[PDB]
Amino acid sequence: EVQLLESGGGLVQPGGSLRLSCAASGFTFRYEVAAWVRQAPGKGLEWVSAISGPIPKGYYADSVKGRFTISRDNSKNTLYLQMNSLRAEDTAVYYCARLRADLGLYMDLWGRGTLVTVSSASTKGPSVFPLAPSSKSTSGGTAALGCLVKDYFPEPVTVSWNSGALTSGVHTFPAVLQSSGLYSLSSVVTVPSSSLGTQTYICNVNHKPSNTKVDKRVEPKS
Amino acid sequence: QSVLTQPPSVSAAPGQKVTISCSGSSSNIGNHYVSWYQQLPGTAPKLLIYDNSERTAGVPDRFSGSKSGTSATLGITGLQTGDEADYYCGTWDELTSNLVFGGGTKLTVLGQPKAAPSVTLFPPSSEELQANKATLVCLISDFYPGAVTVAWKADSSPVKAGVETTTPSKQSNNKYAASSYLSLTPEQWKSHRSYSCQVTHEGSTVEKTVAPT
Repeated sequence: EVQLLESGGGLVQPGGSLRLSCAASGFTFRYEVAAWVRQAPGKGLEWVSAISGPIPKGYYADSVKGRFTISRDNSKNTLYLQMNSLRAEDTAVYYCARLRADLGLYMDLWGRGTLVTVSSASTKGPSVFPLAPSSKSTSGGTAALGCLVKDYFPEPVTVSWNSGALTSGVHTFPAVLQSSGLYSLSSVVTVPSSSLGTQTYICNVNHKPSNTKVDKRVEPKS
Repeated sequence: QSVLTQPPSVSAAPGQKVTISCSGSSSNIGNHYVSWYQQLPGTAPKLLIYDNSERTAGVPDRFSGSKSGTSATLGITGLQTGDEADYYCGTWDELTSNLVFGGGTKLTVLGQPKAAPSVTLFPPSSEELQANKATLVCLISDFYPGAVTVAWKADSSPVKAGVETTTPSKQSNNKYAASSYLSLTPEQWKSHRSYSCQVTHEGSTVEKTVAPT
């Protein structure tokens, strides 16, 4: 009987501009104090902006003052955030919320959220490096060895061992999204301690968007 | 953000009880009312608690708020698996003139045994050092619950710059995985005796170390 829906988020370049919306339904936003809060992926919530009273008046965090402008259209019952001179660090999901007061302040209604991505990353191909198995090569336990897949865009990438043959041990870890805007992942395979100087392990990596196939040898240190 | 301090994770079995601490200063929690927000995976935060201990409509008495001096607590009794969320405290800071938040707490309702992480740490490849680059790779597998803290050491010294850590994710066997990347110069790599990857899971640390040969 009351909800908020944001839109307008997506991909923009550093130094770029972008305008988010937040339509209210089931209540008149106009007579309410409204706010923007944001979440950098896998991190907390940062308060960004708030719009109150009948003038109205806008309040901002110092991390955005002079770059961001909050407004509302009483006719479309919608709240806006205008974002200028955007930075990589402005990358985050953006929520609009209803702010109320009793003894203290609280946000009693949140919207669905929307992703904003600020990066330069072009469709780049990866650098593949071998992850040689520890020379410690202990009789008890067994040998972990892998392949590093460094600095690519966008997802995804494909990783196999001996052109499909070897799937006994394979763990291919979800990728990290770097502050650079590039992706990296690694694939490790746990294989027998013995038959290491005999067995020839090739990891086979393909990135479609860049058009990049690479095969990398993985032998221990000398 | 993270003006307010929370634990990164807590866990107990279904039916059992837990509390989440929220630690601030004289200029926020000290003089201002704390609110508690629940965020289920892929959803919007929901107001549970406001003015320290006022529950919103539908929220049951087993969700309890309290505040003393410069700290606040969220008590959850009768844990159901539907409680599995990230939980945030929030208030006003009269030092920075900001609405402020804690860093959040991942709640896990235990459905399997506590499983500590397997850590494999790889040094820079011979190849990557030719390119005038250096990456150490910390592979983190088979932990439940799915919350770890990762701290890198240069010798014994804390390393801050050049760290990228993934969020934990679900392996096919229902346990969690994560990875961590430290970027160095080859001069940094070759000019320290050892670098270490330190993974804290439920208050106990798993450490892996490597050295330039």
